Amino acid sequence: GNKLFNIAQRILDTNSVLLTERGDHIVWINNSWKFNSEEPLITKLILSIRHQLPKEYSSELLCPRKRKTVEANIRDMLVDSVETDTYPDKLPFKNGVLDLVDGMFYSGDDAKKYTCTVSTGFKFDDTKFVEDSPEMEELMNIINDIQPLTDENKKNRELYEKTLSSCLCGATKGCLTFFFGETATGKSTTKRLLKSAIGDLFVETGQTILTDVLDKGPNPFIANMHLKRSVFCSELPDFACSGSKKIRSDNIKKLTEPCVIGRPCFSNKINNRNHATIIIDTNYKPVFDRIDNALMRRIAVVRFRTHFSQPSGREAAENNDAYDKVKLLDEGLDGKIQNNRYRFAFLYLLVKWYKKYHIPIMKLYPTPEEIPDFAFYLKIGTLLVSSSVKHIPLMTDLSKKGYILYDNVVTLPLTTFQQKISKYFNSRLFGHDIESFINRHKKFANVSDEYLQYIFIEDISSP
Amino acid sequence: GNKLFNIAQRILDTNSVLLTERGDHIVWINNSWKFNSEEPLITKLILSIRHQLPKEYSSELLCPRKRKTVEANIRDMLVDSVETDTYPDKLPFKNGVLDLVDGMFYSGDDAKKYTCTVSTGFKFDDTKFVEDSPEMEELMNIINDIQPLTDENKKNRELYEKTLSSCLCGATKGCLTFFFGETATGKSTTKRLLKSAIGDLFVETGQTILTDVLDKGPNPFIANMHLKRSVFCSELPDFACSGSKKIRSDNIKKLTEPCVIGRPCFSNKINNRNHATIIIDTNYKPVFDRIDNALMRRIAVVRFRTHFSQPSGREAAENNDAYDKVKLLDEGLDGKIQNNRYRFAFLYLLVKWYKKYHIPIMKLYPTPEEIPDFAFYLKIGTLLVSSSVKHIPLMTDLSKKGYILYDNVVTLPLTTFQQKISKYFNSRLFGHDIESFINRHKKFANVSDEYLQYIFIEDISSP
Ligand SMILES: Nc1ncnc2c1ncn2[C@@H]1O[C@H](COP(=O)(O)OP(=O)(O)NP(=O)(O)O)[C@@H](O)[C@H]1O
Ligand SMILES: Nc1ncnc2c1ncn2[C@@H]1O[C@H](COP(=O)(O)OP(=O)(O)NP(=O)(O)O)[C@@H](O)[C@H]1O
Ligand SMILES: [Mg+2]
Ligand SMILES: [Mg+2]
Repeated sequence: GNKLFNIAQRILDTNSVLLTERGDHIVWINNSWKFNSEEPLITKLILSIRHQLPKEYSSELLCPRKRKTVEANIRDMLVDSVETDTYPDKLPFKNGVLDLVDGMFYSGDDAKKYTCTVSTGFKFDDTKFVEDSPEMEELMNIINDIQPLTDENKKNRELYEKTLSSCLCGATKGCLTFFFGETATGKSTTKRLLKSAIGDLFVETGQTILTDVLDKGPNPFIANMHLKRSVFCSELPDFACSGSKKIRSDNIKKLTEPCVIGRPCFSNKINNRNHATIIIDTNYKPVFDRIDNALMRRIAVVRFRTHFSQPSGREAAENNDAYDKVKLLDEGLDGKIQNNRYRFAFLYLLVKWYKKYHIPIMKLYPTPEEIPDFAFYLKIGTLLVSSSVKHIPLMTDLSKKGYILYDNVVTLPLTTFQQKISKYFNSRLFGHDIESFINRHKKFANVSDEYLQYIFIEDISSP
Repeated sequence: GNKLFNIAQRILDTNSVLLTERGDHIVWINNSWKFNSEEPLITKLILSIRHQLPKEYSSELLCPRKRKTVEANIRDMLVDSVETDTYPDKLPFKNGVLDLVDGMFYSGDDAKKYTCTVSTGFKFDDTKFVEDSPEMEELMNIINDIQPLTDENKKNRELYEKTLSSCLCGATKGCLTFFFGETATGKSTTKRLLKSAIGDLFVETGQTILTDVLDKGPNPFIANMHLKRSVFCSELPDFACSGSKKIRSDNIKKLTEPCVIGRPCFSNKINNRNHATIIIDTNYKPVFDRIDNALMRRIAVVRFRTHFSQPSGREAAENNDAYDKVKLLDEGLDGKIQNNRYRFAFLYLLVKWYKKYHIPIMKLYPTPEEIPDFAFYLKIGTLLVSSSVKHIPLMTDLSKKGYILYDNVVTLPLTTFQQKISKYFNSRLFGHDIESFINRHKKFANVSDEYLQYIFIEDISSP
């Protein structure tokens, strides 16, 4: 017997309550998986689901005490945990799940299988998710004005589209992108459009995650990034002025891993799942404490070169090398965006771009040619090679050059290498990094008399 | 006769609820010892073990109030504590225990004897724990790519295999291992493979456990590594920048200890059992504040020297001496590893290596010669010998060599020692270390004090 135990068993047989690996219960209400840390929603689920039970059972669930008894039975019933958020190509809305590969929208038992514990926070509309509309035409004009379709902007616009499209995938991304451009160029407009499109999957944090350490004490700025599809940081503190802390390369490397280590206040959970595209919006180039290949593998840059100005400053801005086009500023555009006018138009654009750029594998690739800091470390790699075994027999002309054969390897001493490099670089501006490279790759081959085991490709190229 | 007291006694007779020396109740549900400080599982167990009881006793357990009464009876019954996690060669799975010495898998009462309060978190498949498989061929190819089977890499690969297989032991490990290499060499791939293989017996922490003081206040980052069999802190912040604290030698010595002192938020337990093997993957060699013989006994290094590159960067990779072999990157490997494809193939490989390298006592040995910092102190020991009475009958020819005598002890003056060491050292970089050596071994003799009672091996051999 025990009517209430029978009710709890019947409710548990529908798989509407689940226990997660973080020790919180997720309930299936209103075509969505919901959970709350301080107020569980099990009684909410019971009261909502009373309509699916026999008449003799439904009238019992109208009493809070009996609902609490059923909740206790269910809590005792749930023993084992389940894994959630395992499908990267599904976009969850408050009333269903959108398939990014097919385009089909699922609700009910079809959307139940994909245990997505996050959502955009608003309902999906099949009527406004169309390709042709005045909203779509306005949005296409705005996008084409922000990033023109000229041949000199093709790769940059493709990178723009790829970065914006990746904000739909629930997986780990391997690059950090920089939206760089001068004032009034559409960067914050793009950010607000994306926020309107993807809703609660979009989060904004501070420069602390880039500048300070991440373990330290409690860090809600890192703890809030759990399972978010897009993270935005803004207003990079230009480091030309003194007192500014440089960006940490280890922070960049840790923000790429699939698990980020950090904890909130009054909590012991120290591991967060990383599903986010991290975008930094700035008008100044970034500088890092140290530069290496690992850092150079994880940075991409998108440029904004269109200025929207009043007629007062049109002539002044038309004589600036920082802009490739000047347009007329729109006054009501920010309010129109705030009213979620282009939400579904931009969603349709994002899904189309996702299909376009998502061949069987979609990956983010770096652009190290856009950062002035990497210039020396790129030119050095273009001018020198490491002395391998395959250069031993040719040591005659190399000894004419100045190379010496020690320990059966060809090497180059201090001063000769210094002047050979100074012939290729500038001593006034490229000094500190030259000394840093010399100290980094220095090797004392014998007792004193240090040397580098590096050969210029020009010496072998031109005998 | 108090049916509920009889039920509580009958449940206690089956030995399914135990009290631990940490003051927590562990229950045996679904072939596993489980506990949760926030939500006790005693009522879950009471509901679970109800078909074993007689028919009249079973029906009484369908009420939460009666289950709570039985739980109160059990809590009053349990007075004495027991010891858990004692067997080091048993691997606990969610549905049993794998015997590492024999390979047998025990389920039920056979696995109940080993009070293993930790688990991998997933069930054990006997169909996938096989030698032949497409997954096994793919995994063998991947591992052979990451660590080549050449004789120039034989010892390094053996160290690799030993360190990985030591993650299955439930004992304490007295060595810290560094995974050192350049970018795109397979360190994170190895970390992800091990994480998928051993599941929940794996925690990733921050760099505070290496850089800061462990005691301080609360420290979840060190209270979370209790009975974990692998700790995988990552991305040291290239201490050569000098903008951050170096590694702490006392922190290393405390981490190679059977118990670690550290307290989480709330709670009152400050000692944590150390079953973990700590691995750190970095692009830079470690540097420590103080170097001594106690530190050199607890550090080993595995080096990664295979590059996985794009075709556009293949040539620049082939021209680098930091790599020994360049191969083509695979796009889908990250997703395949994330999908737990090689979960049991790697487990079989690890058990095979465990049986291989577990000569009845398995220990982790250090590799000091792999650390550039230890070079000075290492080859000082091959040059200098502490003075002893057996070197007394050489004073005449030693004075011809320049050695002085003081109270029947051979001694060399400060300037003489400096100028004789100058034959074996340079000045620019070794000055700090030579001053450190002189001041640390500065005894009292000759001119009042400040003389060194050491003898060079060269002058020992030469009469
Ligand atoms: N396509 C467009 N056509 C006309 N006006 C536009 C268009 N896009 C944006 N605007 C307007 O131009 C303004 C430019 O501001 P904003 O979008 O913030 O550029 P910004 O790069 O963020 N400036 P800043 O952040 O200081 O570097 C917007 O606030 C709009 O009012
Ligand atoms: N055997 C393999 N064959 C082909 N590709 C591989 C293989 N093993 C790993 N890869 C891929 O090659 C890349 C190497 O990355 P990763 O494993 O992170 O090396 P890494 O040393 O951690 N890079 P870094 O952290 O910057 O030093 C990844 O995209 C892997 O998926
Ligand atoms: Mg802005
Ligand atoms: Mg890595």
